[PDB]
Amino acid sequence: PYYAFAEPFFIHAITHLHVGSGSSVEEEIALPFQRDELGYPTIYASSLKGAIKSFLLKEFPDKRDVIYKVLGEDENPEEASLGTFLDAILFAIPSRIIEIDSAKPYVWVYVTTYELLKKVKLYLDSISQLSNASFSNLKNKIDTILAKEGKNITLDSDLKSAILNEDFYVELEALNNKIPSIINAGVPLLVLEDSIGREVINRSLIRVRRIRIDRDKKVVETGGLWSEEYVPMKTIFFSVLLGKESKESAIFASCILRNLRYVILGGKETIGKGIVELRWVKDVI
Amino acid sequence: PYYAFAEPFFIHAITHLHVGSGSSVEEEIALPFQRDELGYPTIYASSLKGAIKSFLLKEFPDKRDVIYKVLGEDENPEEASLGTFLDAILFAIPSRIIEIDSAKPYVWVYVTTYELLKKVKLYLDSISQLSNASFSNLKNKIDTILAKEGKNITLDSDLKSAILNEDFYVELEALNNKIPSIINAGVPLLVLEDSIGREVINRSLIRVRRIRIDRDKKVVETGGLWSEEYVPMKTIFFSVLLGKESKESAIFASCILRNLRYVILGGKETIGKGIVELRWVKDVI
Amino acid sequence: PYYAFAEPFFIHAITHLHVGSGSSVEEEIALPFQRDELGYPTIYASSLKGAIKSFLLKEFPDKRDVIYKVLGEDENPEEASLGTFLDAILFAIPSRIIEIDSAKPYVWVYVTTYELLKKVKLYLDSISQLSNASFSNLKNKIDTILAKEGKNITLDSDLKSAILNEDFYVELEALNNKIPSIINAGVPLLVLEDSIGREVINRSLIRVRRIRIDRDKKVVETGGLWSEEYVPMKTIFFSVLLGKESKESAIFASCILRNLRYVILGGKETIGKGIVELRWVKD
Amino acid sequence: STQREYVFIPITNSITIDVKITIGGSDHITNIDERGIHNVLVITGYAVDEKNGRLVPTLDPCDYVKGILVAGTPQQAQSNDFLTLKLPANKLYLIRKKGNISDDLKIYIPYSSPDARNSMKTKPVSISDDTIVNNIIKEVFDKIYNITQKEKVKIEKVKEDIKELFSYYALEQ
Amino acid sequence: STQREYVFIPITNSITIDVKITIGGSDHITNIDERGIHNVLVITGYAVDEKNGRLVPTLDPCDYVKGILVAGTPQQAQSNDFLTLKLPANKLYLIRKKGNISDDLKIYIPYSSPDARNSMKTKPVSISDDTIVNNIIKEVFDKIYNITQKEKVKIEKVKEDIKELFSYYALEQ
Amino acid sequence: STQREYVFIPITNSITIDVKITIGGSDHITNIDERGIHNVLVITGYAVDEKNGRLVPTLDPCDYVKGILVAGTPQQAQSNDFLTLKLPANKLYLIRKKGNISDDLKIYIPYSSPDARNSMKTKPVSISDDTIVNNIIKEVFDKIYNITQKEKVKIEKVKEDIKELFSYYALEQ
Amino acid sequence: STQREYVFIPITNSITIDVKITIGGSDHITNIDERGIHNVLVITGYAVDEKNGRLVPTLDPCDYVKGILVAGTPQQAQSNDFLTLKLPANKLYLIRKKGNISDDLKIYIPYSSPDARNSMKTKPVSISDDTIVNNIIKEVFDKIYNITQKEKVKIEKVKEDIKELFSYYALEQ
Amino acid sequence: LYEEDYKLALEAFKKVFNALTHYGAKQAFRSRARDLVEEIYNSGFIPTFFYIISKAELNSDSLDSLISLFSSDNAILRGSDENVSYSAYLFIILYYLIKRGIIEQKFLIQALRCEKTRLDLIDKLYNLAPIISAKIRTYLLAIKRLSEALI
Repeated sequence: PYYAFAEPFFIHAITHLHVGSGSSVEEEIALPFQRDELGYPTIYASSLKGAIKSFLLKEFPDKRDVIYKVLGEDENPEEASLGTFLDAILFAIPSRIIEIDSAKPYVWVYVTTYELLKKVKLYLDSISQLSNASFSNLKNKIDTILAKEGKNITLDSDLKSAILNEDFYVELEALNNKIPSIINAGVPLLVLEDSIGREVINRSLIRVRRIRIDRDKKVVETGGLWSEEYVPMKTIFFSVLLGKESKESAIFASCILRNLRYVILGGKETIGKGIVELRWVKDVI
Repeated sequence: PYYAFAEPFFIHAITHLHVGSGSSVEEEIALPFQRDELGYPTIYASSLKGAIKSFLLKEFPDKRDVIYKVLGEDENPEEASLGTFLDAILFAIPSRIIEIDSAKPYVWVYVTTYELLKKVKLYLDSISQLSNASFSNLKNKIDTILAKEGKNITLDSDLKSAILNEDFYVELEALNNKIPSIINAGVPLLVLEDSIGREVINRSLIRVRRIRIDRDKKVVETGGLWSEEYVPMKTIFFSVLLGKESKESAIFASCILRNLRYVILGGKETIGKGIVELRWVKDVI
Repeated sequence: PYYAFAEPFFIHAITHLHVGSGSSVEEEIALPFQRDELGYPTIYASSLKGAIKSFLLKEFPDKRDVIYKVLGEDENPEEASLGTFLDAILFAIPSRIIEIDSAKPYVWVYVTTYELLKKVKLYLDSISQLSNASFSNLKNKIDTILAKEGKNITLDSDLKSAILNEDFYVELEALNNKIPSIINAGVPLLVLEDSIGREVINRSLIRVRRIRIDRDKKVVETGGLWSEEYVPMKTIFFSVLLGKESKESAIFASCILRNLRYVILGGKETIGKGIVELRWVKD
Repeated sequence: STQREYVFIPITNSITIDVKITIGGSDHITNIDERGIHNVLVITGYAVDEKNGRLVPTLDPCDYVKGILVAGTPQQAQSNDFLTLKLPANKLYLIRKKGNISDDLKIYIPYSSPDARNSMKTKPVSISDDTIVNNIIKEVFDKIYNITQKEKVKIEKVKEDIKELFSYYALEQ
Repeated sequence: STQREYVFIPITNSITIDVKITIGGSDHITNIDERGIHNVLVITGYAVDEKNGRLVPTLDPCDYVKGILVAGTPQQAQSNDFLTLKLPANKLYLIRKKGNISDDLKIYIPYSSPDARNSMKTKPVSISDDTIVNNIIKEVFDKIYNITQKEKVKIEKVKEDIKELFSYYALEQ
Repeated sequence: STQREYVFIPITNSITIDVKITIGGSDHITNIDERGIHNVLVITGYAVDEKNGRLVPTLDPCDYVKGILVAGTPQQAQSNDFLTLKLPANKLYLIRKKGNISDDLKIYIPYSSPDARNSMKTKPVSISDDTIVNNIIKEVFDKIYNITQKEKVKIEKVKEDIKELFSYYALEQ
Repeated sequence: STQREYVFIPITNSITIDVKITIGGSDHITNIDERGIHNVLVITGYAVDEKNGRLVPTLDPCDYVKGILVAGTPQQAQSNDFLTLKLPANKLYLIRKKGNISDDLKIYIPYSSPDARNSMKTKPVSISDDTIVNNIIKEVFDKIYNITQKEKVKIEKVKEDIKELFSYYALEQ
Repeated sequence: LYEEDYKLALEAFKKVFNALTHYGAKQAFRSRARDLVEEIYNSGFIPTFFYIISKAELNSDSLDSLISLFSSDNAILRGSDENVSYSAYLFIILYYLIKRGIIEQKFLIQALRCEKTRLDLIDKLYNLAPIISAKIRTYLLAIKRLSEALI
């Protein structure tokens, strides 16, 4: 196998999360979110790797060599890194719901689309060949959902209709009499047609005006006003951590990745953004 | 037959890929993608060959002599390689779409231009003579598409109007609504005129600001900031693998080239760039 | 007799080409192309003949004696070859065009200078009214074009202005009203002033860096970095094959040269850098 | 177990009488699904011997024979003249891999012996003479896939793909 | 005259008593010429039945058996379990060629019928465990090539070369 | 159904009486597409008599006969002297190619037994004196060309290309 | 044959006599080559013991001991309290590799049974207190590598790499 | 073709390094240098120009605290945040535009003097945007590399 270990994980936003794209002047917002190729939020694996590596380097100040061997040196790289992060795909975004046709009161709900699922399936198909690992449970869950393309569906309920993010009516169907869903949060997961899902997911992001106040006259500074975009808390991204055969790769996959639960992604880490929970697919599915 | 076997294949990007340009050209991007003679992104077959060979020397550790024969010895060469790689032509790039009057909308579509199709037809016609391999299907389909040269067309689907990559309104003609998929995917193929196609394709590329951060003080290290160009997921390149009669070429064309499905191209693979899938044309037509 | 008949042909690049010359220039490239006297990319006749002879020996192994007679013999080379190739001279190179005008969309264009066309006319005048094959129309076209030397001329177009290779503004002007195209690829030709034309051309060439990676730790080996220079795809060269009267020269021209579209020129063929389509000026 | 049998497609006079059970049940590896044929099997290292057309085992990787994989049996009594074997159905060398493969399969192959009297000089020959194409669509492609003329007025597709795909190396001896 | 026979090289013992003509003539195509084992033969689509080591025809081009060609004839207590084949000697798949060869040939390869009541899953086997390398040198490379242990001084080199040159696929069934 | 009777193109005035049916099939290979003539068949190793002009040949390959290839069935009392033969339509020396051909044709060639008296001496016949080419347009460039004088207004184009391109060989006897 | 014993490097004192001699193996695997130490072994899933410290086998992959591998054998017919094992040397967790090794080794590990009385809770320990690193120089590094002070003048170049190259998990109990 | 642009930068620039002092909107200029360039060709010239003039303080202060550069000396351009440190950049681009005859002074000087002709000044820049973008490229990369090295 090309890779020794292949660890898919879910990234769960504890607080809100902000990984910046860097600003342009065709922008509409001063600090936008890293975007997919098809226009969904994403976490570039450069951000993932840098954040997680910074975390590990001070959380495990004794496995330093194992981290530098799997996640690459910092001072004088005389060798590639055996570890590989894939780009975090948006798996599901929390969405407000006003559920007609249900006495089961949900305030929010998880929303995903078929395109995001296709992307997760591509990740799983590729890393299935390039490694000894297999994810037949996850792969078959994803496949049985994807078989239902063309119609909006719900997984952990029987809503039959809803109003998402205050504007978008949907008419759902039930998946094969309660197909057990990937995540476990007692809240339904809806899989929308990507046309609708695009707008729903756009309405699910958080835009926030911030300002800057002069330090001695309690009035706004000139230019100190801007907007800013977050991905909500309770948002789920799907990534994979791939490693190439080595001694240090085994110590990494067996000692370090078993003590990684909470890490700090993104920026704005003083507004309390970017606390996040990594949940490994192997021990949660 | 100058060539014993002719293996045209597609290169479906699985993640975003980054094959870097070698050039003293001062560009805007610090690390641009490789460009063909029309400024479109391409993969120099130097890079194809190096990567595919480095992969094969590991996937098949027993057949290293067959590989060293078809792709050349490494450190002390006595002979010319028997296999040739053609440069990878861009064939289709994904672009976000907004449609006006559909039945079930799309959110992204495949974009190709007529110049790329002409380069592909050049490859096919050139290789139909240096081999016994007559690709009637590809050639006739691409000829029917090239008949409509100079008019944006949707190959199969019925769109008639679109907004590609959030900026470019385009009118569209059905080819005839009577032509199969060039590749059996679920997304329509837009063959654009070349002037608008250039802009659309440049919009589909992914420029990415990246930084380096002082581990001590979580602030950008001086100098640690650069931009970096990627090609999106689901991008399709086109290339051909060609070999001469060797009896190491019959093996290569029958054992090695039937177990290549996923390879890592380009660089930036520690951050997930490069995973790609090969789709041998003889199969996918 | 003694070069009775001749065959001029176009060398159309199907892939990039790299006919190498060692490190034979003072540029920053380490593996440059074969250069003309004017620093333009050329294909020596030695290379062209050697490649074509090798290809023909492979793909016509029964005609080995005819091919030996026309192009030479390995041993017993005491029998002069009755066929010869001239140096292939750059006739037109594709260039990226950002056009401002004409309402017609173009993204690449063919580009020449007047030095190139001068050498092409030199090759062409030295054949027609001397040999007997008659294709005077091409020579008349090249003379009509050479009339306007000293100003960026567009050919078969309505452009009037363009950015060439993302870096050069040029102001064009049609020739008289209209003229048959010298190439048959339906793309405009531009003949440029010999000074801006060569900047455009030397920006149309592909100059890549290349790397040898340490096979285990996936890094570049020390000093495993160099540069190469490819003539771009769709480039056109021009050469002539001159035949001395003989019988097996007729066999050459009949059985062989009438089934030569594609051959492999130059080197770096595993990169795919040699495929070429030969178009004879006989259609 | 699933029991398939390999028939091959030379222009020669051998395909006429090979098999009895075209399907029997509902089993077939090679399929024809509006994209032409699928899961064509290639057997490298062998060559067709038109004189009693079968696969003569040479040791030439450059030699190969292509053909159809169908569920059946040799004449209900033969395989005293065939080479039979059962593989995990992934060790195969299939062309246009589209559909299903049951992860285990046993194949009967028309087979002959080397019989070292002549040098086994093999020469490539591809399908031409499209009336041979016609009566081979008649011979095997009617009976084995009786969807023939039933899902395609585009017969021409599965007509041209034969000349496109079914190459082989005969012995010409 | 030109009548060779191929002897597989596993890390099991179906090794010595397979032939009794060591040379018969004075030549061997696979000739140890004091600069490596040259003209080794590679057969594709075949694996060794390690129990009673013999080549079994699979249909996997990824399955190959490597061994040497020697001048001889098999043992004359045998010869219904060998593929007596006559080849134009370019059809061979030789590796590490040193000279050119007889330009026509007659080869006897140790055969074994597929045993089609089972699935033929195959595994690659290298050659290590030098306790096999020793009695490889002895049981074949001294008998067939008396030149060894008699003239050579880099017996260690040809040891390393069979260790890094002879690999094969075994049925393991 | 279609078959083409090669009709030589000399400046010599014997093309007057050699054809009865003008159309034959529905396809015409030798084209007049406002850029020149097309697919004019050249005949190597042949010549033409200057008395009773037909393709009485040499065998020397430096001698060639240009001529039109167009469908015809001459007189039903000849073609036993206008040589009947069948071609795979890929062995044809065709200058000014612009299409793909049926890979199958029937060619009838004016040709008879050369002589038994004199040795055949050769000379290349060229064209001049535009009135000759005008007579060429008169003779069969309407008799069988049902296209001339209606759309191809570039009559001078055909004039010049015929008068300058068509060189052939003859005996001058 | 060659044998090495995994002599560890703690900050405590159990490393005076962990050997018989500096003799017995092929050579010292762990080298000291004027850049610092090279080829340090790292035993995972083991913890140094409070007193008479040896390798207690926990099952925690986050526990490790870093030690030097030297050519020798332990304490005159001991090793009822050692782990002895032959290893292909591609299974050795070696940090700071510089050269290459025997590709086969006999390794002695000072080892105890876990003593399942107290909860094996271990603590990460680092080599500090230069009055300990000088002790480790004199008592073991000087002896086993007299190359110290008989090759160089810079022993501080390894007094630092002792700080940065040997951390370990002690049982703390 | 472009070999005096490197000479033009010295007496066009004239100061965007030293008298841009306080290192905030002095060093920030490099963001102009890199980003705008990638902005000017990925997104176009006119979007970047609209952005630049947005940050302009075009009253007379950021209309003469720059047209004074045509004539006299180094202009310490403190002012405020990058609006005078931004109108020097408008000056840079227009200086290239005047010294290379893409637009003349008699129009430019007249275009920035009525607020009736600013609009068609920009409307004319819009038509010259392809040519302008092509031509300034090296002249801009010049000061971008100047910034990398010196600024």
